[PDB]
Amino acid sequence: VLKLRLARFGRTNAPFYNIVVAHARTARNSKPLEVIGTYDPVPKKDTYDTTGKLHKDIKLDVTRAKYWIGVGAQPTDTVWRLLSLVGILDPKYKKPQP
Amino acid sequence: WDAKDAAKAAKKERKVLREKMQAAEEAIELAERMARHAVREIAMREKIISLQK
Amino acid sequence: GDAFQRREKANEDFAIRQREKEKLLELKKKLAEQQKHLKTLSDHIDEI
Amino acid sequence: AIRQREKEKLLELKKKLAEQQKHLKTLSDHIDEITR
RNA sequence: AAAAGUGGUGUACAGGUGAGUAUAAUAUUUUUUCGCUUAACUUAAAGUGAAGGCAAAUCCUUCAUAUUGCAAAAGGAUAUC
Ligand SMILES: [K+]
Ligand SMILES: [K+]
Ligand SMILES: [Mg+2]
Ligand SMILES: [Mg+2]
Ligand SMILES: [Mg+2]
Repeated sequence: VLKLRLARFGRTNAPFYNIVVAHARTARNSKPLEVIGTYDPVPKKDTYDTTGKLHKDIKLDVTRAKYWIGVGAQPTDTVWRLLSLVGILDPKYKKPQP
Repeated sequence: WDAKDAAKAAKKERKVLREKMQAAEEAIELAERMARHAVREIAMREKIISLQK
Repeated sequence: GDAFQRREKANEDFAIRQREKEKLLELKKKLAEQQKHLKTLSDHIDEI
Repeated sequence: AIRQREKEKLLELKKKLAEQQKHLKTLSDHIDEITR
């Protein structure tokens, strides 16, 4: 089963992720089939922006990710939430309004 | 090269015949079983129908 | 005339005659298919 | 040598295939007879 | 309602070690041409009937039906009136 998931890298208290295409039953950090992108969870801040707004840097090869979702790849919950923001899949969870 | 094509083509003709004949002689046996089983069933089914006039 | 007479006249002779004939119709169907299959093989042999 | 043996063999199958189709027909119409 | 089980899937992944092992091999790269795939993933179609054994079953055994003729299946659950 191919999966679009994250490979935890970095150092202690400095997480960094690789968006990868790997078989489900393999080691988390083993060499995958492809590296589709990267994901940094800690939000950053523009250098000369004093407004206080934060952002998150995410590099993603949308063209390569769409092909794997088209052939039957199963993204994890975290990668699903990311792919839903860019506008590829529908969200799995939503804030209840009532 | 023509000898290989001619020799190979003839090999296929020998197979289609051996396959058709094998399948033919098989349907005959399967057809005879339908006969022995039909004459018995027909003889047994027409008897009942003959007692309901 | 009455319910008992009309109900007694009716019997399984019709139902029996129907079931038996129906089984023979499907039997002839199996023979028709087998007879047909033999024709599809007869025309192929003399063809080749 | 071998052709004469295979040609006649085909006639046998063509003959048997004709007989079987005749029996299955002799029974088909027979079923129709009692079906009337 | 609990406690043991029966069955399904998973324990073929992850994790650990370097004892043994002395090699050219049906090894491997490029181009051309291909084949196989009965579990899981993705899309779709069709079919999901009948008995017996164990306390019972989606367990085991077996049958009908499934282009021709060989060849399959298993049931469980929730609403509406
Ligand atoms: K292992
Ligand atoms: K060693
Ligand atoms: Mg009677
Ligand atoms: Mg080592
Ligand atoms: Mg059923």
